[PDB]
Amino acid sequence: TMSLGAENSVAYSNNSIAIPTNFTISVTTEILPVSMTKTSVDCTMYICGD
Amino acid sequence: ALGKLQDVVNHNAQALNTLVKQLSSKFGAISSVLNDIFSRLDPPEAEVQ
Amino acid sequence: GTGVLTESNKKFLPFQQFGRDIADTTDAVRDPQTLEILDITPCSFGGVSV
Amino acid sequence: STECSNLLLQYGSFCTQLKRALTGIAVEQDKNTQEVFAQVKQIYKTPPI
Amino acid sequence: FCGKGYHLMSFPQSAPHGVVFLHVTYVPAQEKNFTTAPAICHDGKAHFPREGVFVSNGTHWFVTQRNFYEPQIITTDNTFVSGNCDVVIGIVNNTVYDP
Amino acid sequence: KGLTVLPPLLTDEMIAQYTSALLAGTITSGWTFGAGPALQIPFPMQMAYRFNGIGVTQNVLYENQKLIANQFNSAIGKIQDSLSSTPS
Ligand SMILES: *[C@@H]1O[C@H](CO)[C@@H](O[C@@H]2O[C@H](CO)[C@@H](O)[C@H](O)[C@H]2NC(C)=O)[C@H](O)[C@H]1NC(C)=O
Ligand SMILES: *[C@@H]1O[C@H](CO)[C@@H](O[C@@H]2O[C@H](CO)[C@@H](O)[C@H](O)[C@H]2NC(C)=O)[C@H](O)[C@H]1NC(C)=O
Ligand SMILES: *[C@@H]1O[C@H](CO)[C@@H](O[C@@H]2O[C@H](CO)[C@@H](O)[C@H](O)[C@H]2NC(C)=O)[C@H](O)[C@H]1NC(C)=O
Ligand SMILES: *[C@@H]1O[C@H](CO)[C@@H](O[C@@H]2O[C@H](CO)[C@@H](O)[C@H](O)[C@H]2NC(C)=O)[C@H](O)[C@H]1NC(C)=O
Ligand SMILES: *[C@@H]1O[C@H](CO)[C@@H](O)[C@H](O)[C@H]1NC(C)=O
Repeated sequence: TMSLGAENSVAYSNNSIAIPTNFTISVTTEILPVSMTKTSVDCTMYICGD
Repeated sequence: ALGKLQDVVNHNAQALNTLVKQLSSKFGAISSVLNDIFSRLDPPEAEVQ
Repeated sequence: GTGVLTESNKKFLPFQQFGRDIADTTDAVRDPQTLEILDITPCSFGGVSV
Repeated sequence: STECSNLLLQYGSFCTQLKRALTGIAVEQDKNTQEVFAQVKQIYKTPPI
Repeated sequence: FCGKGYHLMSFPQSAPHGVVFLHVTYVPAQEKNFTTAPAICHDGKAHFPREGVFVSNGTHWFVTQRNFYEPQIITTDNTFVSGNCDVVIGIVNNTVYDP
Repeated sequence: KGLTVLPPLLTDEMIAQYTSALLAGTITSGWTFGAGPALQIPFPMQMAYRFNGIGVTQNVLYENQKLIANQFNSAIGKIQDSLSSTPS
């Protein structure tokens, strides 16, 4: 049975906050298709040939 | 990493290969070759094939 | 068939007479009387755009 | 019917195209659910209070 | 939309039949616990942060920006006064410096 | 007749678990968990931050916290009643 994710319990209380003291510059990749192969079909040659 | 673009190329190439492969189908006729159909039958039944 | 008959470099086995492509149409043939193997290439064609 | 399957073999890879298209749709649905809901890799829980 | 994290900038790269975006994002890290309050009660008036949040390291109260820990002294320059101390739930007593 | 229905990869329980995780993250940590590590913040301070996002000062949220909480609870109850009472 696949695990959804690691279990994390957030330490919520009514008067406590968590403030970051540092940062990470993260570069991530996103690959998106833009175009396809442009195809032309000769209908007469495909169906009947010569 | 580059599965999306390769996937698109694969679908286009596979569609073209299937379209070329479909010429080898009789489609309920005696032969898949048109020249054989002319060379073997009279025009009333060759027209049907 | 309609095509251009050219020399070929395909090493046909002695039983083998003709050849078939993916579509199953004949692409090469062995001529009778002379037993040579002739490659069959479809004649030049293309789309005309004005 | 075995004879019907034998005659169906004359039509080529139509069955393969239909199965492949349906398989693509089937994996697409799981991918859609994964995109919508699996946007966190940590399973958070609320405090008991 | 433009990467995981707070988006800073992006770079386009050409790819065969496609585009690859290099998303440069800011990810917070090395977080620390602090005691927080909604407002600071000084002179019978409630002070709220203009742009930050009130934090305490245990003994002293400071105001810091929300996304980075940079504690600063609570003054009138970075807080605004709205009302008295009787309405806000959880207001704490601390001095507010005057420049 | 040859038709099969394939089960979804994610069951209803796991999808519910994912929604539970998202709700816990958005309640205990605000929007911090979506952009990085989940940073705890009190919910009346999270709501004040959200009020600042739409251009309303924090004092408006803090002074009227009880009224806003009552309005939110009433709205959630109305949502449940509306879903239970409407076929379409
Ligand atoms: C802020 O404090 C809380 C508790 O005061 C910390 O939460 C604990 O973290 C440890 C280690 O991950 C767990 O074993 C405990 O179960 C947590 N307690 C609770 C109540 O959740 C939290 O880690 C602290 N934050 C930081 C950044 O140190
Ligand atoms: C914030 O994090 C960076 C790393 O992302 C810390 O930089 C490192 O500092 C140590 C010692 O100061 C060096 O040995 C490493 O080589 C540094 N790494 C890089 C990538 O420069 C930085 O010190 C941290 N700042 C604070 C205040 O904790
Ligand atoms: C909370 O932070 C403040 C300021 O950073 C600390 O106050 C300083 O503490 C150092 C070290 O003890 C002293 O040398 C300074 O004189 C203090 N400044 C003032 C204005 O008092 C304070 O000690 C920190 N509290 C805790 C519990 O860490
Ligand atoms: C913050 O300061 C105010 C005023 O200095 C405190 O309010 C007083 O509290 C005492 C004890 O509860 C009462 O006897 C007084 O009548 C209150 N005065 C007013 C004007 O309300 C308040 O208790 C302090 N809060 C904290 C947490 O120290
Ligand atoms: C936080 O909760 C504790 C008990 O759970 C309570 O004594 C305290 O007054 C609360 N503070 C605020 C600001 O709600």
